[PDB]
Amino acid sequence: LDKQIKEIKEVIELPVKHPELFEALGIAQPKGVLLYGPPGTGKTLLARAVAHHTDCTFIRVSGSELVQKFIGEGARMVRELFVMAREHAPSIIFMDEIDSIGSSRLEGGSGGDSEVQRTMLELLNQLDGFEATKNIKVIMATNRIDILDSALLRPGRIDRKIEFPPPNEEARLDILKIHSRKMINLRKIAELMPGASGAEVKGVCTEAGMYALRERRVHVTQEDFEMAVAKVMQKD
Amino acid sequence: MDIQKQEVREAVELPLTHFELYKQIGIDPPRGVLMYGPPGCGKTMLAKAVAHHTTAAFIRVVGSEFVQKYLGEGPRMVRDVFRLAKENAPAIIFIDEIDAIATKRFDAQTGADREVQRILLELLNQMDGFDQNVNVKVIMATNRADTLDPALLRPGRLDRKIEFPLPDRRQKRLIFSTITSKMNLSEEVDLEDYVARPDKISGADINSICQESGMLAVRENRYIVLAKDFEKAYKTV
Amino acid sequence: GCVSNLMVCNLAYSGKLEELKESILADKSLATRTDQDSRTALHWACSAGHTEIVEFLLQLGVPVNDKDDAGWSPLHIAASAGRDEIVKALLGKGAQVNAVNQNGCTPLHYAASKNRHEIAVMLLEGGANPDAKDHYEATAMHRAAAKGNLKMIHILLYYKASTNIQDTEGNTPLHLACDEERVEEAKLLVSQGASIYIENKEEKTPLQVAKGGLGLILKRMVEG
Repeated sequence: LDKQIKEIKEVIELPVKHPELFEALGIAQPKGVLLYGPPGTGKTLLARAVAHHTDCTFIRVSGSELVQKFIGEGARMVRELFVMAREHAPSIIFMDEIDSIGSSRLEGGSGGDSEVQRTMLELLNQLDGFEATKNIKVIMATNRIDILDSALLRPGRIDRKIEFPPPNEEARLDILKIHSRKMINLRKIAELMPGASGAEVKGVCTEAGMYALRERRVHVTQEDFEMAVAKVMQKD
Repeated sequence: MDIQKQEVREAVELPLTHFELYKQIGIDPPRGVLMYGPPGCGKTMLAKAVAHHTTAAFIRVVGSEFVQKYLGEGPRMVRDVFRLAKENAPAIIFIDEIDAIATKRFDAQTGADREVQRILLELLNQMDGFDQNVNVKVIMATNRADTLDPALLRPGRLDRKIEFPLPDRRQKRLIFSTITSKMNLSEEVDLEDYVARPDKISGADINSICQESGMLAVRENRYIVLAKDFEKAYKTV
Repeated sequence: GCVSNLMVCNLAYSGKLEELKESILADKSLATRTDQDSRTALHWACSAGHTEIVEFLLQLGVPVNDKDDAGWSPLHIAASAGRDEIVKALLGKGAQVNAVNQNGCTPLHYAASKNRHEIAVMLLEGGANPDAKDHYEATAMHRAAAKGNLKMIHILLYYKASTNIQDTEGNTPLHLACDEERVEEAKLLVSQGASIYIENKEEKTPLQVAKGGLGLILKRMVEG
């Protein structure tokens, strides 16, 4: 995910460490970016990875079902979430539960999803309407025509467009370095296993810990990852 | 199976010694194993198998062990079992039937269940703070998962969802032989129609059904159980 | 101590040759006495699997069709127990090859399901019915195909046995063979004329029951 972090450092990391660029560059505040494509990997692990490098909290809206039955009867309830966002200024918002390929009926699904479309409309009307604190942004995630409906609801005023990048070479090396700083040669194994997702290397590590634990090796060798490649190629 | 006993094996009993492994391997294996299957009671044969294979303590608690008019003794009990788990031996906590303490409720007239589920949220934050350098292994199974709250089944808490609708024919032969090998057997006791029909009809806790057949052989009038108590124990329970 | 109330059943069970011959030669009535389980010395004698004792009881002329309260004939005892010579004696005396027990099963079900080659060949040689169905409408091919008895299914197909017996639910023996991922029984039964079109009450095809691409070679062996 090289394009997402390279294009996300100046969109999210701008009000975090270098706010002088707002005045020295004459640019505005990016209200958010919508991620469209196959929800394989990088929709939550990267939002919580960058949200973990920022040491910030994570607040969810949960506009899906079961909220009208579990939590009383249900309500709109975005201003209380904006007060919680006011208290916890560094609040990252991301839709993950409603991100499904099932919202394609366009008759009832366009309305049930159009309630969350209204939620982000009024969120962009409060954020675009006034700015009290920084680090208040929203990230969208949809797969069906509702992406084109989001483009129909974002008249090019305040929006960002980032396409889901394939697991490119650098897109795996940099995500393995960032995901490796939290914890053997990772370069050649980052070179010799192309796949379809971004966290597939992390899947190789999870599928390799049982062999580093089974063989009781002090360090994960290249043969362990070589077996884990076959394991993910048999499970996937 | 072959994945249930292997995943629960290496994810439960292998990390049950030399605690430094949890951080020597990096990503600690998830301790949350959610079993399913509402035909029978179940959730007992595997707890006994672990109770006999692994030589450690087992502090089992019915899901309503703290549902009272008071609010205390919750963090006292779970904190004492935690401190003895990381102090003496990592006892596996058996919390069955969480649906009684996981039922949705909005009204304030029943603030006792909402209060003890707010305590369940308190210990939920405790286990949120119990992911780094802690000896804890809590198995949590139930019979119905349609009414379970999304905060329990959230990733990072319960990462294993094993389904058990019916055991295969070989597991039927093993689950019948492991109980009929100790009890009185005979030639009329056969596993052919009892491997064919109980594979058609959905039924869990086969060992408990054979124990019910023991309650049908407790008369001591017939020294060896026969097909009458088996098929009768099938049609009744 | 004693596993049975009748002494002749503890003698027939414990294998006391001279004591069973002393008790029966001392009193002919003790041979055909009934117990709480409605069994005689022939049932336990064939249960233990002793040749000389069942040849003495059958020598005196004990009724071979003596059933218990359920209907367990002695041929179900020698066939289900796995004793060749005892089946040779019972068939030698004229036992019913198609006797009906409590669930209507036949000695071919228990003999074939236990992978007993000689007992199945000798029972089917005497005139057994391969298409005989129990009260559950299941034949010996459901059990033989459920436990993995490949050679038993093959020797059943030597005697021109049907392979499309519907069960009480409607599942064919191919559904029970493919249910347990038996590749050899699937290729054998389908390669010998198994009908995949016969469905059960659940409306499930043999291709959908088996997983792992086994339905692909099922339909491949059906078209080919």
